[PDB]
Amino acid sequence: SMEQVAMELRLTELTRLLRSVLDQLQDKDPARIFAQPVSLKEVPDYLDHIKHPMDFATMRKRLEAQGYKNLHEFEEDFDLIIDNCMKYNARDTVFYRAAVRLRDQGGVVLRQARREVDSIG
Repeated sequence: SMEQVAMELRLTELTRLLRSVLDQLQDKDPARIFAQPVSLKEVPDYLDHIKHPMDFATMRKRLEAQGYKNLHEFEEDFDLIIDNCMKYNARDTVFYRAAVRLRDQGGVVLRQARREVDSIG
């Protein structure tokens, strides 16, 4: 139908906007701490601690498959990155501190993304 096409074009444009958001968030992780999944070879008990692991490569795969239907879903995944890290790692670690900086710097990006998503529809 023409409606399904129109819906598909909306999703494609949302995907375009979320790709730009993702790139901007990932720039706030210059140490690449959050770039890839926590390795289960290196942290064999990780899944005993963290039930829903997340990282930027995993988000990117979902994004390029047009797997985010709205900004809320995308934000959920970004928040898992931060929140997983802040539980697994202690406050006095470079990992925890990286997550805090990512959260703080990403807030600004996500604030305007919400306005853009609502604005453009």
